[PDB]
Formats: sequence, C-alpha cells, structure tokens
Amino acid sequence: LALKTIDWVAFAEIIPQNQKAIASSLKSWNETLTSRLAALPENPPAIDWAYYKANVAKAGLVDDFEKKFNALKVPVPEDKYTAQVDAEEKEDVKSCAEWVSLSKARIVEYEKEMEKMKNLIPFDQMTIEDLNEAFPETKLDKKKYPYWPHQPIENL
Amino acid sequence: IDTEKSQQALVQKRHYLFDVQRNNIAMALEVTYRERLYRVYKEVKNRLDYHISV
Repeated sequence: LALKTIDWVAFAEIIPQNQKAIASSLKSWNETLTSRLAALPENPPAIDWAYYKANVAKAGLVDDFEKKFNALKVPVPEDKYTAQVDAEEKEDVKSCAEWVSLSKARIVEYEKEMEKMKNLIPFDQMTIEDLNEAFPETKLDKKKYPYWPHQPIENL
Repeated sequence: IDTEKSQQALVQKRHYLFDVQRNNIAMALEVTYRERLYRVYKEVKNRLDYHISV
C-alpha cells in the first residue's frame, strides 16, 4: 500500500479556522488507520490439509470446503474517492496560483513604492508641495476646512 | 512585503490537506479489505475445527 509523506502541523498552518475540528478529526482517523494496518499482517496464513485430511472423519468435507476456499473470490474494495479529491486539489491549485499571481503584482507594487520613499530628496530642500506629494496624509483638507489655517485650531 | 511572502509560503504548502484525504481513503479501504480476508478465513477455519472438535 503506497502512502504519501506527511508533516502534521505543516498541515495545520494551511487549515483555515472554519474546519479545524474536521482537520484534526481526519488526523485522528489517520492515526486509527496507522495503528490498525500496523497490527495485522498482509495475508492470512494458509492452512495445511495434512492436519485437516488425517483428522476429519467426514467424506471429503475437508477437500470440498477448502476447495471452495481456494476457489473463492473475495470482493476487492474499490476507491471511488481519490479521483474527486484529486480534481478538487487541482481546482484549488488553480485558484491559489492566481491568488499568488495577484499578490506578486502587489509585491513589486510595494517595492516600487519603497524605492520611491527611499529616493526622497532631503528635507531641507523639500517644499511643502513635495512633502505633501511624498506623505499625502499631510495634505491640508481644503474641503472640510476651506479657510485659513485649513485645519482645526486644536491641531494648529 | 514579508507578510505577502509568508502568505505565499503557506498557500504553497496547501496541498497537504488533499493528500491527507488521499491517505485516509487508501488506508481505510485497505483495512477493510484485509478485514474481509480475515473474516472469511477465520470463519471457515471455525467451521472446520468445529467439525474436528465434535
């Protein structure tokens, strides 16, 4: 049975806050399957007829019972579930690939802004217009205060 | 910037939830298969040794 390598709280970094219970419930179930497969071996230990032919006094009952055994098809379970979660994973890969693309645009937008703020002319040369352009919070609100000093007198 | 980068790393690691779903499904069906194996094995041996014991 091929299995996938797993870190565990690396799995908890990515889990959102709406399905924590679901997440660690799947974790618990994973542990149940770990110990349960580790317990029993792969195949059942086949049985010898010599101890079962030289013992049973019934007419060939050993042979036909074990023939039905060695001529039995046990129903192999089928997945029917990995494909849907694989497709779900592909779709999520798409969604967050585009998310990270958008945020890369934002990365270098921020870095352009940082290069601007790093390329600011020294302050003893800057005019009030240039300080306003480089710190647009300092622009006096000429709408809520149309008359001098163009701000509340408390801040004045 | 650094917060954006950390978000990128997390969303990179995203795929563990899906592969864990995969692992759990696989293990569950394997466990069920071996349980069926042992069910039928045990019970036919039970019939056989019932006959032997009687």
